[PDB]
Amino acid sequence: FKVPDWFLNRKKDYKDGRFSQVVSNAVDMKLRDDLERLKKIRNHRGLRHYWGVRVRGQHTKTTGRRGKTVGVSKKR
Amino acid sequence: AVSYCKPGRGLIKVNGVPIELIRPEMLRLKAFEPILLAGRSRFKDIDMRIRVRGGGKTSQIYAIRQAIAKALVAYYQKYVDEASKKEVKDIFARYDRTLLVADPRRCEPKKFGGRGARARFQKSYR
Amino acid sequence: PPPSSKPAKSGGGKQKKKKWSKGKQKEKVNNSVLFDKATYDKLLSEVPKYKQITPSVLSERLRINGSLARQAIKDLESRGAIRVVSVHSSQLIYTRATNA
Amino acid sequence: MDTQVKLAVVVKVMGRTGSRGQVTQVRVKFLDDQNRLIMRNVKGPVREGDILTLLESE
Amino acid sequence: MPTKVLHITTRKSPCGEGTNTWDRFEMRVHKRVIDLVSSADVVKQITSITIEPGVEVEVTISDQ
Amino acid sequence: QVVKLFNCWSFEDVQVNDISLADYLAVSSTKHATYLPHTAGRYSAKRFRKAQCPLVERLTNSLMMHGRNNGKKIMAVRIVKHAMEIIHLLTDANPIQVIVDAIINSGPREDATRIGSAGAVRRQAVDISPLRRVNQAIYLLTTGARESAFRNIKTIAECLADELINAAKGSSNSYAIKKKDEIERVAKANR
Amino acid sequence: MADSTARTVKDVNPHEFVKAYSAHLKRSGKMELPEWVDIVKTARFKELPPYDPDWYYTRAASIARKIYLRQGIGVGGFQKIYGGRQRNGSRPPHFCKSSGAISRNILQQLQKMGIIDVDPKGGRLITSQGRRDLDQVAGRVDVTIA
RNA sequence: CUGGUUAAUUCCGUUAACGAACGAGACCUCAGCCUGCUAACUAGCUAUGCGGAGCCCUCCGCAGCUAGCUUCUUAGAGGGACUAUGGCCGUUUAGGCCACGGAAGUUGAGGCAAUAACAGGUCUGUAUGCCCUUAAUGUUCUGGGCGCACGCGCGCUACACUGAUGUAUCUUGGCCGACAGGCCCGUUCAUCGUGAUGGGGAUAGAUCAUUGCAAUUGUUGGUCUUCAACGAGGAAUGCCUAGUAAGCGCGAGUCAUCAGCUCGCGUUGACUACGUCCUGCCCUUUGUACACAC
RNA sequence: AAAAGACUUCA
Repeated sequence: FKVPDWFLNRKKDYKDGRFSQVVSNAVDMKLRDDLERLKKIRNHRGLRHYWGVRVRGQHTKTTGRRGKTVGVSKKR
Repeated sequence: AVSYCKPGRGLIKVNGVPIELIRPEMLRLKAFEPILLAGRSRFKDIDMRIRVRGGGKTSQIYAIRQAIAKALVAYYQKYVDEASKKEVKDIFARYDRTLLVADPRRCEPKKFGGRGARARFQKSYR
Repeated sequence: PPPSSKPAKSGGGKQKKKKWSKGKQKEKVNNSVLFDKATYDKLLSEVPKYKQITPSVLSERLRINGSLARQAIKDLESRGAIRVVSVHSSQLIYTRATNA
Repeated sequence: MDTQVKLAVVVKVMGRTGSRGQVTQVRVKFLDDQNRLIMRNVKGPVREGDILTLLESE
Repeated sequence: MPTKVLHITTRKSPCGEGTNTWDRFEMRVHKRVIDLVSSADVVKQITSITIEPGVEVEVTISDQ
Repeated sequence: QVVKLFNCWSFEDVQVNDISLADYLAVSSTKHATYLPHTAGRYSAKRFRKAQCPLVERLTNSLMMHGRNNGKKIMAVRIVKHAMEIIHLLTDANPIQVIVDAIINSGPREDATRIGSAGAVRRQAVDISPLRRVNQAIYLLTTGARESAFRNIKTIAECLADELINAAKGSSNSYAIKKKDEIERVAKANR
Repeated sequence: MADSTARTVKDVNPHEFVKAYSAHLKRSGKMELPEWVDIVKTARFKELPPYDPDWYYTRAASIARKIYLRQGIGVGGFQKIYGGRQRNGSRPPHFCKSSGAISRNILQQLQKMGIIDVDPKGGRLITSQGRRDLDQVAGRVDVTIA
């Protein structure tokens, strides 16, 4: 086994580097680089993090208490 | 020669017995009985009449049952051997009679009527 | 007999966590302390005279020794001939010292 | 103490709840070892001539 | 010789809506009957065809 | 002779000491007993002795269910069967006899139904007609074994053996005996 | 000595059969894996480190009891039999099998040896030779059971 | 009206009634409809061969519409089971229980359920009276939308030994592959140590294929990695009388795609059944100031 | 021999 990014060095920020394995603190650390990422890039993903809403799609219908706070009394 | 077949039925799955009398070996799908149903209590339900009777070597039972689960297989297998004996011997009528025979049952799964979550336990609301 | 509190917008109540937790075993199985004599003689050997035969699990529980941990102990004794096991599927079975 | 005999016949519906059909006590005598009358408590109606163990009682 | 059975059983809560119980099995059999001759003469074919009794019976002369 | 019942244990040696309870504890069927599993509809006629029984059928049958989720009678038959051999190796006595000791000890003499009448709710204590005794008892023995298995590294076949031996010995460690004499204590008092 | 054997190739609870057989299978010349296995072959746990007693053999053995009775039986007939591939609850799976790669590899080695042939549509059928090791072994086993 | 009986103005016995309809039952349905058979073979059994196997003795496979019959398959008839036979006190018809036997008077599940009313609901499962109107609330497309501080609902999955995992117990042949494809022809037992983990799979990122022009708020499967909440659930509620609850999977429709939907099937298989002792309901009774109606 | 109250207007 191995793993190396490659392609022509062209692409700026973010890529994949070739499945970081690796794993663990480098992956949690890059997972932040990846959160941070989308946000400056201005993609629909990043834009969601700034908002705090869950990014890869739930039912929504209920459930998502975690996603941006506890049950918050009634509403308005 | 010797081969007497009286065909019971009671649950899905079909047992044809042609029985030539000798040493007490038991076949199913033409393969040895304890080993095909290895690890079962319901297998020894069958075994009940080829011990208890005081006849051991008098029945080599050749059995084929085809199509449904492990559980079902015993109840049918048994009936046939008893019924055949009763026809010849009127003194071993009390072999057929006192050792249990005859249930279709008729309670193998029932209709599914609409609304049911299973079929008959209607929804939790409405 | 009661459960616990009750939830909060969130939320749930729970109440309960346990005794603990030592007899981590397999680590203490290698090093000499539980492996050399004591576990075998005390737990295994001492228990047997009171009852000639006992299930492995029961032994497991009273002795407060891991099922794996005295599986190994049992096996060593078995080789010695001090004990004789029988069998069963669930890894359960019966443990005997001597027949007599 | 208070004995414990084989069977018992219901002497009469000692009164009770009712209106139509009787949860609540009954007076029974013990069928053998006669002449101890006590009121044992049961669920459900009865009828006199019903025979019941009131098992241990005590 | 009349062999095996074809069911389409379709049950609709017909509508209201809302209708969601006391729904419906109207259940439909269509039945298949396959009759050979041992020898298919010229003579068989012709007598059988001319006077052919189907009212609702749909019967197909067939074929290698 | 060649006794069956898992092919290791007899059942016509098994004594039921309580005469009233004995006459509802079938250890013998039309030709003699067995334990091999089935079902057989005889319903629920009243007053009299009114059904045929098997304890062994009820007990495995309590196990598959109570408690809880997921298991099957084939698993349940297996656990009863494992529990029975564990019982015999810890008592050196027929495990069918030990379940009879457990059921008689765990089967309360009187019980305590809750009746609203007039402006209030009384419990005046009631009968427990002997199939209900047998059952409360088995259930409590099974629920105990289930409860013990949930919270200990002890197989439940062992836990059933553990609960059953404690009940079949009058030991207030058992859930089943402890609930039995709880029920008799309230039923005796609430007069 | 025959009597237990013969039969028993057929009727015996696998588990001693497969075990019993795998040791006899070891002797053979073959077992070339050409590194295909390593990528992630089976269920979870299941990459082939364990396999030298536990997958390879018991799998080779596996086909072999199946083929006698079942035949004719093909690569799909193999792939499936252990497997799940259940429609999920969507909170699970379950595991995932493959198993076109798997089935293929076990069938090739056997053919070189002379054990299996292929019909042009009914899949491959037992030779005289394939019966001859399977049954002469089913011989040791029935004794150990009884 | 009554007397009795029953799921049943069901039937009987009375009666100012004598009828009569319509529901129910009967009926066609399916579950065991079986059973010995009449009917044919899919297929099963059985025969005979032949490739072999253990060492025609035993066993597997296929061979010929080759031989016949049969539980399978299949349609019919009958078998029905009906108080015809025998029981028990009892105005009287009865109810209650018990036996032969495949199974008894409501054999079972409800599919076959009355009319009328409900300004119920559907104008979009399917027309449409009328009005916004009238070369527009047509067109024929391109794009976007079914977000969730939060509450109700159905439902699905877990909390752990009724366990976990591993091994073992429109499709295909077979060569190449890790899922995902693309073609040439055509319960056993290693493990589990009762551990918020080897539980749990939530979530988020990387990324490959396929359905489709497209997979990003809106495909699925997934290499792999994050490893969430949850320690069996309150105030409370549903449904259930034994092949039923419950639990396991699959098929069918839905359908370019689809979690799981609705629906059925088979398999595993429990407990409780005595009663009306909050709710719906029946007829009779009495009161009634009410009359789309407590 | 009954724990317990309400329930907009016209049709």
